[PDB]
Amino acid sequence: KKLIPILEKIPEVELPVKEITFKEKLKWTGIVLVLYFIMGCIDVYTAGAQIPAIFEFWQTITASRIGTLITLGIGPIVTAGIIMQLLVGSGIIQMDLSIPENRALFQGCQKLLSIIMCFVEAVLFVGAGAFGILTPLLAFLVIIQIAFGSIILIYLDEIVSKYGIGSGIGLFIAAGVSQTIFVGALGPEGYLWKFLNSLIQGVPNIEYIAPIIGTIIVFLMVVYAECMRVEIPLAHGRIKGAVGKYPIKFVYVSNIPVILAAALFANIQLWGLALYRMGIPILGHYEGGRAVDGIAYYLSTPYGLSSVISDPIHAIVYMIAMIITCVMFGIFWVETTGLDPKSMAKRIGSLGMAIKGFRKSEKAIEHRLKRYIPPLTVMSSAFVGFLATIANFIGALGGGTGVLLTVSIVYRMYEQLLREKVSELHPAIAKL
Amino acid sequence: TDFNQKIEQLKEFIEECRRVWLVLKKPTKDEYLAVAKVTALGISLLGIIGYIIHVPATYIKGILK
Amino acid sequence: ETFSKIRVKPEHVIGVTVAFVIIEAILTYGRF
Repeated sequence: KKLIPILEKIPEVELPVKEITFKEKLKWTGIVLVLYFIMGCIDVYTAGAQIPAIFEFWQTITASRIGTLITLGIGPIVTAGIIMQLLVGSGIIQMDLSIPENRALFQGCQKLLSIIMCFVEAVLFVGAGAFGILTPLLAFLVIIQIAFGSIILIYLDEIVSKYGIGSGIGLFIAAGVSQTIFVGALGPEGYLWKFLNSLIQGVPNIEYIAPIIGTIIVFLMVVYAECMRVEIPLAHGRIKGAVGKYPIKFVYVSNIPVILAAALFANIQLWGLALYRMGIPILGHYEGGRAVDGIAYYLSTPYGLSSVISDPIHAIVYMIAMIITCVMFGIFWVETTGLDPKSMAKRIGSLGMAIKGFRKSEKAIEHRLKRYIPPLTVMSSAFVGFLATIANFIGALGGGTGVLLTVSIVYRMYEQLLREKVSELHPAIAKL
Repeated sequence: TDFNQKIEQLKEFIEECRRVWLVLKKPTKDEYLAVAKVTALGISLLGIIGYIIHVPATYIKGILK
Repeated sequence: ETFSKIRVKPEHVIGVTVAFVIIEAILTYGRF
């Protein structure tokens, strides 16, 4: 038995088995993209035109933009997914998805929670003093809009997910970061100018061009890392001699994973401040907006403009803190979904392409996989998480880490555009 | 006792990781630049579009605030 | 697949979104 009643009440998206042309998947995606950017232009209906700065920490991983119709962004969806991976991860609620049951259970369920976390975050946001005027009346109104905007995304994700290319989330995030860059550097109060102008003014300010560099450096770094692969020689498909040489995206393995680690921290700095100016200092003493002490403090990413040396210890902890959090969701990405050997089985078996090493059988390869995975999975994340973190010390526009995900998401998005440009020819090989 | 075991094991797994972090393919300049290119090219489109929409839509919010 | 007893065609969510925009886009701005 399960929460199937209300679960069946939660709408979904009509997936046509008709012809969805590449041109259409593309054009679709684009419409989503814009409604997004657009929503990021519209402020939330609120007389208190005065808002307490911003939370320079949540926006990036959340793909949000505080003060707008998407002030909560992907934040909920991520939160939700975080819990699931937590439960269905630490065995607390052991589930063998295999059957379309558990699979659609884990999912449907999470989806719901996403709407739950949709409002929770909303309230938590205003309750964290994200706007300043807690007019119980006005406050209520705001929350409404807020979480409802995030809802639209949840459904816009669904759309892209079944009518276009790539992924909503993935997109969305890349959508935000990219913009955050092109605008921050070149827009109105753009940095490139503030620097360029500062040159003309005759008082060359290295602080105006700085952040822009930070971003190049990161991008360059993050990309290098995104190139590394673990090549797995494959066994001749009945033929003989050296053949395959299958590579694996050693970084993009722990993608969704790190998205969750960073997002965890996102819900801590939010949940701490929230449960600060609305209770007891359980997590930490914020003051000044963000946190200046407590779990919160030790778990607040240092980036923004320039790296902070004036707190070595702070660095160390964070790093290690992130690192481990990454390992975690990685492992929890194992027990669940992730690359599941059961399947990859016959997939390499149909082609009869066992690993280069040896063993051309089902149970054979199946095994060699179940085994090699976990270390891969853990190594990857541990690394990424490191990179991501260090990518923040260095600090960059859009978000060291954000840039990362983006760069990846963007490339996994290029691939998507190709696997499509081709599938648009031989109407069949939709699995090779 | 078990504690000793687990300790013995993590040392093992961790070493299994070292193995993964070894079967790694450094990129080949040309290959590298490929990614870098496409990548940026993408962040560029996406970024731009958000600009085309944002910037101006703020020139408004601002000249009517 | 999904146990969503209800089916929603994307054209709607899109239009429903064009809704949120128009409403607040005017509900807020264009004061008076």
